[PDB]
Amino acid sequence: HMQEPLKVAFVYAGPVSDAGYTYAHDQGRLAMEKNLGAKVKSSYVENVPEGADAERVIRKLAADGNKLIFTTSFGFMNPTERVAKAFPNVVFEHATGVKLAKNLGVYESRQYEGTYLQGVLAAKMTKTGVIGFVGSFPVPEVIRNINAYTLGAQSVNPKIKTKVIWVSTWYDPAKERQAAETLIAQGADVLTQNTNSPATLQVAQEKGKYAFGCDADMSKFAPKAHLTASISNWGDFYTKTAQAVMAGTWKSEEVHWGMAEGMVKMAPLNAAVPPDAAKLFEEKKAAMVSGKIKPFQGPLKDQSGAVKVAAGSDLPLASLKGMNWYVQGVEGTIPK
Ligand SMILES: Nc1nc2[nH]cnc2c(=O)[nH]1
Ligand code: EMC
Repeated sequence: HMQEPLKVAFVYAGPVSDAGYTYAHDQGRLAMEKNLGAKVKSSYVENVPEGADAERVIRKLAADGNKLIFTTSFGFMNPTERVAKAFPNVVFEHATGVKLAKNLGVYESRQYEGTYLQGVLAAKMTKTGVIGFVGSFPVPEVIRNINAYTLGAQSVNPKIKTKVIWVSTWYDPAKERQAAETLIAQGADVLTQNTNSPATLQVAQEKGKYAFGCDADMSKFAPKAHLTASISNWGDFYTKTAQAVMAGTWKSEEVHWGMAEGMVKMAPLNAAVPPDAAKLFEEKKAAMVSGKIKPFQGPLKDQSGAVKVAAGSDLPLASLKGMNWYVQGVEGTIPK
């Protein structure tokens, strides 16, 4: 019945005060601490850059006696794989990665389920017929979200166009704000983002447009603009993983949880959403949870007109994992 506390560390690419992505991972850590109490001792490091700095931070946490380390950014993938080889008695969990080892697992959300529902609402609320996406880097997570936003919108209005702008960072509130201003200048009036700040929401509110929270309810930053949010609940996953390491049941695997598992939840609808739109949103949400609809159910074509998925089929897990193609109706912004 007696066992020393499990030392668990979290490595963040951003600040806990982003009120988005890192905030939600850190709420997951705090949920793990509440659920497991004295059986776990957690620590975290914020604002860890990619490459040599990340490797040095992850090594130091492994050297300090942490037995379970979560690296919560795509950009920590190669540093995590190198430190895992050097620390074969430490369990490593890497968010959104594709590299596994005996002591390295990977985990991610199916947030694109929520992004699909956002696109349904964006189609109902847009006046220009142009929706906007602030992207970080063209990795499969982000391209799945761009496509899911577009397909969700197209389920309501097949003529919808999605304009994408890239900021080449996950988190920079000044760059995110400039990117949101550019999308609105180029005719987008309902915005979503894969970056980590509420900057896009604040710009939407200032310009009288709409946007969506990402990873947390961001309505306090922009009560008029915030239609809803795709909330990320990491707490149950972090709890289960820490429990597995303590109990000796942990094994390397690829974990993907969505709305059915409670990792992805939608915030309440803005009062501006009319009853016809709200009703459709609740019906599609129920269908998403039950698996009666899937964001990448066929038929799908890419932007060259190639068939990716036939009607009555679903996109295979391999194509989801490596997604680097766009559906018809996705375009870039004019640069400068
Ligand atoms: N959404 C998202 N935000 C991040 N911020 C830093 N790394 C990531 C990542 O992998 N995904
Ligand atoms: C739109 C993906 Hg946070």
